[PDB]
Amino acid sequence: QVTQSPEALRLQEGESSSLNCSYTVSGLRGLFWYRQDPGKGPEFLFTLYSAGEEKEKERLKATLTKKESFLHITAPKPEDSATYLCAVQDLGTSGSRLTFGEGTQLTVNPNIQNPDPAVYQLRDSKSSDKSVCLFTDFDSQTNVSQSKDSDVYITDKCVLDMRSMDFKSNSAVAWSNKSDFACANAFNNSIIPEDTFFPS
Amino acid sequence: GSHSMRYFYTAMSRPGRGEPRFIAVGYVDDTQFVRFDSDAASPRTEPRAPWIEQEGPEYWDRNTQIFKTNTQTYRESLRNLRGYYNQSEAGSHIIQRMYGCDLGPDGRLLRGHDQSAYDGKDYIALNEDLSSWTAADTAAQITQRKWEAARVAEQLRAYLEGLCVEWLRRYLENGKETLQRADPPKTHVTHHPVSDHEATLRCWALGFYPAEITLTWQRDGEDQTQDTELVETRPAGDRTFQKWAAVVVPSGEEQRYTCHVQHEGLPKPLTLRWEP
Amino acid sequence: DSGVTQTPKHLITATGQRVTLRCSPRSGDLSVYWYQQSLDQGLQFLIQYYNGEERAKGNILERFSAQQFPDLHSELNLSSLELGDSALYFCASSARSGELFFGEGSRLTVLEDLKNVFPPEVAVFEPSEAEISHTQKATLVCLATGFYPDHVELSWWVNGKEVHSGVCTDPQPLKEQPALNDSRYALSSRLRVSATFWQNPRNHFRCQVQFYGLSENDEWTQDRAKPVTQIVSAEAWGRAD
Amino acid sequence: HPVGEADYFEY
Amino acid sequence: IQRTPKIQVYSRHPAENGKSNFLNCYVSGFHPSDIEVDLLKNGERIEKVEHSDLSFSKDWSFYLLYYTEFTPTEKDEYACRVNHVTLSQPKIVKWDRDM
Repeated sequence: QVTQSPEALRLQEGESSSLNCSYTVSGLRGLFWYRQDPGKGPEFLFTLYSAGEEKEKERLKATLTKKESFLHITAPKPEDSATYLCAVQDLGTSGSRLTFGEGTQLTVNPNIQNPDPAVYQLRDSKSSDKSVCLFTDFDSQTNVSQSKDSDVYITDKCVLDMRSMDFKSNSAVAWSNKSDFACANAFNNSIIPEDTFFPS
Repeated sequence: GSHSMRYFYTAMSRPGRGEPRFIAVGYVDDTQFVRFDSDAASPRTEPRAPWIEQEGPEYWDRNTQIFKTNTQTYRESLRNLRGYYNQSEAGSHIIQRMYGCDLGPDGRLLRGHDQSAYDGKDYIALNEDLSSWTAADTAAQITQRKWEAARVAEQLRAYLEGLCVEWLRRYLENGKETLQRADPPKTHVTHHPVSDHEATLRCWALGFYPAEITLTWQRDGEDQTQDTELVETRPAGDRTFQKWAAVVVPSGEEQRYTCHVQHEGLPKPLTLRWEP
Repeated sequence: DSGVTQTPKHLITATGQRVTLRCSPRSGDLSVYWYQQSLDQGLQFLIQYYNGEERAKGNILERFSAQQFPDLHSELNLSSLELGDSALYFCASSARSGELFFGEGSRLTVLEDLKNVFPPEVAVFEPSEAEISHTQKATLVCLATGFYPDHVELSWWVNGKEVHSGVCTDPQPLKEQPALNDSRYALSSRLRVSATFWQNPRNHFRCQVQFYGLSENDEWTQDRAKPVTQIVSAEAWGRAD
Repeated sequence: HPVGEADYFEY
Repeated sequence: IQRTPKIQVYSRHPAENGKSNFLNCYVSGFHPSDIEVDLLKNGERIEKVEHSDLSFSKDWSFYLLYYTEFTPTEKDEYACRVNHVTLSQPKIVKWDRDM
């Protein structure tokens, strides 16, 4: 009754794309788009009722045929990353229940302005003497790989935004209970930039 | 030929305060094809014409779920109405609703309908534009504002120009052998000597389908619908219709009256005289 | 955002138990719709109420029940819980114009038993002197470890007030023992400030981790403190050298 | 086929 | 408020003595909906009577057909007996064949 595609969307920042929603009903009462952020309830975006109708707000524009709805997303930004839900009400059913598609899970890969890839060692504030390694400031291209060593923990990449200075930053974290653990080698599994800085 | 589909609802409260009764019947032209009656342990929509029997169980359940839900909601609507008119719980009242679609010769939607009455009189009706309401009084104006807040007109328009015409076209194909057949009337004239120097001539039309017909009496060319007894088109029972029309003539002899009959089944209008 | 109020936000329970979820519709709405969102599947309609009566349903299980009270608030009861009942449960109220407005959800996790539930330890790791010298920036890392199940909310508090700018926490926590089905979790977050801001001894940095755990409506028969819902934190003051 | 009434369709 | 029923009594086919037919009583144009309709044979009520399901017209008034099998003769008289809240007494209208 409602099928969304693709189920996962992987876009570069600035790369426009359109999300598809196909629907079958006896008669369309309304087609709906919702945004859902991880851990939150669906948030209302648009409702469309008739073929040819369109609604636009910021970078999103929803359109409707008799067979499908598209959510076009123009020049997306990292903050647009979320699940986009399509849902339909039917004129052959009573009340206002929605039947949902399975969502398109969008992630927007941020552009990185001046990459300065480096690996740094952080000290526990308590001591402790526990320690952590930070791979930071790499470009939108590099991917941080998992270790097969179950005593080394390595997070996925994560972009932080210092909105004050229009400054974006990638980083991954690695740590170990193993003492002999060294940051020079923490991210060894990964293809790392040849220009990566290793302070000493 | 042109065709229509209508659903007829009655929600009637019981005199006292028992559960109100909700009934829905569905027509293509004058042919009943579904019926739902809420007064039953387990009410289901039922077929009433052979050509609707072919619809699978999901069609029946969608109907039944719409009607069961209307059974509940129209009960509140009844409570709403007697509040607007300051009426008590004793006394039976009724909401009647008709809605549906007219198609023309082409198979395309001519007009849509949604009209409501309370206690037998016009209460609220969807205008021809399918986007505004005609409200009878200040109470209907309360219903109008509720229905404007709920976009009822918009959704009825979508149904009427969509689902309605589509399904009507489907039923018109499935039952084409009977719904798309036009049977001409069998016509004759009866003489009734009232004796007075006066007599009644009665022009008969039997076995026609569909129900729409025109019988008029003519005095040497001129229509005289005044002084003409025109009886109501009546079901013959076997899915044909009957009608007649009578005039009081000054017969002695005085035979300058002709009966004129128009019906779809007929190639050209008929003109008939009494043949003694 | 949005008007619809759902409690509890998080629930951890055992197989065979029963739970109640609560929903208040937006003020002015008269309907409650209940939806289930299972791991890997889309939202599914369970059941609708309108002005206190059952309206429509719903592929709702016979062991699930719900009601709408004269108050318009609604409760969804889930009996005889199985592991497969673990899911987000959403309610929505409908507007007169036809839009559904959704709550924030109740996340239910059902567990074989509760012995394996553990709150997090959190530690904050001070910024690299080498990062400070290289970038004129300073990144604190927070590490939340050894928690089970994954019901955590990590926040950064700078000088007593929550911040979102200059932070990113891992979308997904890591399994500490990835081959183990009931593996405890680890989560990491970074807060990045300017070197000068960090270098100010008066500035205060706190990593807060809200754990959603046990409910008092569930027993504890082991020595360590019952792993109840609780906030775990670690903090640091800014540093000159 | 009849029309379904949405919520708040009461008179 | 209330509308009195319009009653027609007629056969399905042209009455021909000794030939099976259907006796109709069309009740129309009434309101409210509760109505009692009987067919009579020589003053006495006929028992095996069917009817179509009640419906209403474009003017909101109710209508329906009562019908049964009958074989007309020269002697036998039929009529339709109608009861409705708008009528102080049962309304009886005879079957005029040469109508």
